[PDB]
Amino acid sequence: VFLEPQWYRVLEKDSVTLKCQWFHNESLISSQYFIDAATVDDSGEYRCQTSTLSDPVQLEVHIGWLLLQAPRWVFKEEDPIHLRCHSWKNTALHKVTYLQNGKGRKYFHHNSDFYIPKATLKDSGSYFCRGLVGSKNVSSETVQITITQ
Amino acid sequence: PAPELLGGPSVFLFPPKPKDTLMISRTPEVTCVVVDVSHEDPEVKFNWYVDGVEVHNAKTKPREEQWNSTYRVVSVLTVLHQDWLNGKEYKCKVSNKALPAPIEKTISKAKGQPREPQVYTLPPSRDELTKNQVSLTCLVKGFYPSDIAVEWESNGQPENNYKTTPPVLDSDGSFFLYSKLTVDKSRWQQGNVFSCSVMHEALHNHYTQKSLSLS
Amino acid sequence: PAPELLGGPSVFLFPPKPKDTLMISRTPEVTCVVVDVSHEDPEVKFNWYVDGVEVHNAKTKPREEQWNSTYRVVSVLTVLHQDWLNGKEYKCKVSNKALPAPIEKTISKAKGQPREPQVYTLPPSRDELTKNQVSLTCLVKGFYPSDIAVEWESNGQPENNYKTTPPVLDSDGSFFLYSKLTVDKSRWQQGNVFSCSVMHEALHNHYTQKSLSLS
Ligand SMILES: *[C@@H]1O[C@H](CO[C@@H]2O[C@@H](C)[C@@H](O)[C@@H](O)[C@@H]2O)[C@@H](O[C@@H]2O[C@H](CO)[C@@H](O[C@@H]3O[C@H](CO[C@H]4O[C@H](CO)[C@@H](O)[C@H](O)[C@@H]4O[C@@H]4O[C@H](CO)[C@@H](O[C@@H]5O[C@H](CO)[C@H](O)[C@H](O)[C@H]5O)[C@H](O)[C@H]4NC(C)=O)[C@@H](O)[C@H](O[C@H]4O[C@H](CO)[C@@H](O)[C@H](O)[C@@H]4O[C@@H]4O[C@H](CO)[C@@H](O)[C@H](O)[C@H]4NC(C)=O)[C@@H]3O)[C@H](O)[C@H]2NC(C)=O)[C@H](O)[C@H]1NC(C)=O
Ligand SMILES: *[C@@H]1O[C@H](CO[C@@H]2O[C@@H](C)[C@@H](O)[C@@H](O)[C@@H]2O)[C@@H](O[C@@H]2O[C@H](CO)[C@@H](O[C@@H]3O[C@H](CO[C@H]4O[C@H](CO)[C@@H](O)[C@H](O)[C@@H]4O[C@@H]4O[C@H](CO)[C@@H](O[C@@H]5O[C@H](CO)[C@H](O)[C@H](O)[C@H]5O)[C@H](O)[C@H]4NC(C)=O)[C@@H](O)[C@H](O[C@H]4O[C@H](CO)[C@@H](O)[C@H](O)[C@@H]4O[C@@H]4O[C@H](CO)[C@@H](O)[C@H](O)[C@H]4NC(C)=O)[C@@H]3O)[C@H](O)[C@H]2NC(C)=O)[C@H](O)[C@H]1NC(C)=O
Ligand SMILES: *[C@@H]1O[C@H](CO)[C@@H](O[C@@H]2O[C@H](CO)[C@@H](O[C@@H]3O[C@H](CO)[C@@H](O)[C@H](O[C@H]4O[C@H](CO)[C@@H](O)[C@H](O)[C@@H]4O[C@@H]4O[C@H](CO)[C@@H](O)[C@H](O)[C@H]4NC(C)=O)[C@@H]3O)[C@H](O)[C@H]2NC(C)=O)[C@H](O)[C@H]1NC(C)=O
Ligand SMILES: *[C@@H]1O[C@H](CO)[C@@H](O)[C@H](O)[C@H]1NC(C)=O
Ligand SMILES: [Cl-]
Repeated sequence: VFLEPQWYRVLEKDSVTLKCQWFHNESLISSQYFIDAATVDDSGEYRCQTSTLSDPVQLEVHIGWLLLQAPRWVFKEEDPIHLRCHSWKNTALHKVTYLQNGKGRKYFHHNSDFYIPKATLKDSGSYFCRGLVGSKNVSSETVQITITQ
Repeated sequence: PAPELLGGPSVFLFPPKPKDTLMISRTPEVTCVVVDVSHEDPEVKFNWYVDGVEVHNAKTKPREEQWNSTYRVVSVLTVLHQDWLNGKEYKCKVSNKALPAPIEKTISKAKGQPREPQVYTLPPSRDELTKNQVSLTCLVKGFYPSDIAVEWESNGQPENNYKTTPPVLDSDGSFFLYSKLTVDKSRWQQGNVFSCSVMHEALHNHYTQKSLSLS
Repeated sequence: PAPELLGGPSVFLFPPKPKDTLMISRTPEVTCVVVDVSHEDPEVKFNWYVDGVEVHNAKTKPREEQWNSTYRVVSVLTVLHQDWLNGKEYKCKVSNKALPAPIEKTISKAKGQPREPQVYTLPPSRDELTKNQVSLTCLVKGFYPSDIAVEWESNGQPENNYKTTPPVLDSDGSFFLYSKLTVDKSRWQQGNVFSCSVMHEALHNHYTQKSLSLS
């Protein structure tokens, strides 16, 4: 039940690799798993077996220019928050802003991950990213982050 | 050489011409234009919607090579005069293999209380009468929306030697413009009547005329 | 023709106001604005060249934090009225660590033979005298380049409620425009005088005015 890369929210045409300790939406597979070029149909619930039957792990495939990836959306105070502003086909993204509650928070000339090393209650809000693919202004959807103790 | 086109094509959706929406004999068109179409993924698929309902009457134009090695690719939907003036939204949905999803674009007539244009003709200044041509002026003001058409005639024939300013936002939120017809002075001195013709939804029969001559 | 740039700061270079270049009581400025400066490389360097010859004396403002968490930095080069009119080029060279190579932007007065505006004031149309307010019109035509300033005055003070159209290209390659002054009808009939003032490089003392009143 391990995703490589870790991102559970992915985009169409993203490569995913899946590690075991398969059932797709509770159903059998082709092989005993590499998703070369994801589609919306590859979303849903995933479980593992060869050992016991594993817990349920969700893979959301999205459609868009940009997707705000993270390892989760609920964090403890002082935990590190890693955001990736992922572009479709890893198309070069420039003048990237990460926003919180409608205000630009961090700006980058070239696409870069926005790693907050030490979370606080001030970091609670809705986030999205945006940027330029060539001359085209594109934004990802929002995601709610909430910070607890 | 070729450009990179990283973001794929872009859509520009244009309205009908004011005069085409307002005269029943003419045919108003919404025009969806797609630019930055690459040579490698040149196909564009169009879906057209009127207030969300799909319509199939659109015309597909041959794609046009531009002087930067992209295609300009266009679809033209004729529309019903009354629908456009009643504020129906026209949606152009554009699909291309270089996009992650369809681009959708919408257009309707500007919203807000239509206001009737007031039309006023103004003879040349006395200081212009020394010149060989004179300027006859048509002031059109107090109108909303800005969509409007202005033309000149004399004695049942069109007068085409004119120029019209774009509409300008006035301080009460209405629009005004001026149109200037340039005529040979002899023609004005002879007592010929010139006429300013204005078309706008808020006018009666979408039409009005004011006239101007030597007094 | 030019291979497109990546991300980094961007530069916008702005000319002086026309009215500032023409009246010697005013001080005309060329303004060089750098946006999308990151916090990681916030240091920005302005070199300023007139026709090729570097100048100093440019007054650089301190970087201001923008709501989108980028820095914006402005440099303001004061310009000599006659240098602008004779058409000398002004060059902003912006240097910064995020830029692979410095960005250069150049501006100057539009080129071409200057042409003197003719100015004619036009009273309200007879049909308009029905209304509570009325329109005094100032027609300005035959000017080049399009750089111009137009104002309405009365009893030495600037009139409030007037709008001026953008410059329109007439068929001879010159420009015209119209300016509309709106006044209460009382003031017109009571017989006050209103002046339309025009500042353009090709007028004697870069100035002319034309009066307008009932008679
Ligand atoms: C590669 O090249 C191509 C081709 O380029 C060209 O060819 C070479 C030789 C060059 O000389 C080049 O300069 C030529 O243009 C490039 O293609 C261009 O790409 C740019 C974008 O990068 C497009 O720019 C947009 O233009 C819009 C206006 O377009 C019209 O006007 C221009 C002239 O000003 C014409 O050239 C255009 O063709 C358009 O003309 C109109 O066309 C309609 C359809 O034919 C006509 O309507 C129809 O008329 C017919 C009769 O013919 C019937 O009667 C029908 O009934 C009727 O439908 C219409 O009459 C005609 N008008 C004319 C001729 O005047 C701009 O509106 C737009 O600006 C908006 O978007 C910008 C975002 O990029 C933004 O910056 C602006 O702020 C603005 O944003 C909008 O603002 C308004 C309020 O102001 C808001 O309402 C909106 O919300 C807001 N946002 C929006 C909409 O997002 C663009 O500037 C350009 O049009 C396009 N050219 C062509 C020919 O299509 C290509 O980019 C190049 N690529 C590369 C990588 O280099
Ligand atoms: C982060 O935020 C910043 C700024 O934040 C802003 O504030 C917040 C709260 C929001 O409101 C936000 O939206 C605001 O922007 C963002 O910074 C902006 O970045 C964009 C680019 O991405 C810039 O857009 C360009 O704007 C030009 C016009 O700018 C003027 O007008 C706008 C309003 O339309 C104003 O907002 C600006 O401040 C500029 O205003 C002028 O300022 C001058 C300098 O002060 C004034 O002149 C001086 O006046 C004084 C008196 O006060 C003296 O008299 C001096 O003598 C005199 O010099 C002037 O009066 C004033 N004008 C006013 C008030 O109207 C556009 O020209 C430009 O478009 C060109 O370039 C585009 C390429 O990107 C291209 O696509 C266009 O087609 C167009 O093409 C060019 O055309 C020109 C000439 O026609 C030619 O040179 C070229 O052929 C051609 N191509 C070129 C040059 O490549 C853009 O639209 C925007 O200006 C900038 N804002 C500010 C405030 O700096 C930033 O983007 C954000 N970052 C991120 C990552 O999100
Ligand atoms: C494992 O389980 C998960 C979770 O349940 C599944 O995820 C679901 O997958 C669906 C498709 O595979 C998703 O559907 C998509 O999302 C839209 C939801 O808003 C939906 O509207 C779309 O559905 C299409 O099919 C319908 C016909 O039954 C249509 O009503 C709809 O419009 C779409 O069809 C197209 O419509 C246009 C209209 O213009 C036509 O022109 C086209 O011809 C139509 N067909 C095509 C092919 O384009 C949309 O596809 C669903 O949302 C998603 N749910 C979630 C929560 O993610 C996994 O798929 C599942 N995996 C497996 C292997 O079973
Ligand atoms: C993109 O669009 C938004 C929404 O209006 C705007 O604020 C932003 O500055 C634009 N450009 C970039 C590079 O984000
Ligand atoms: Cl400006």
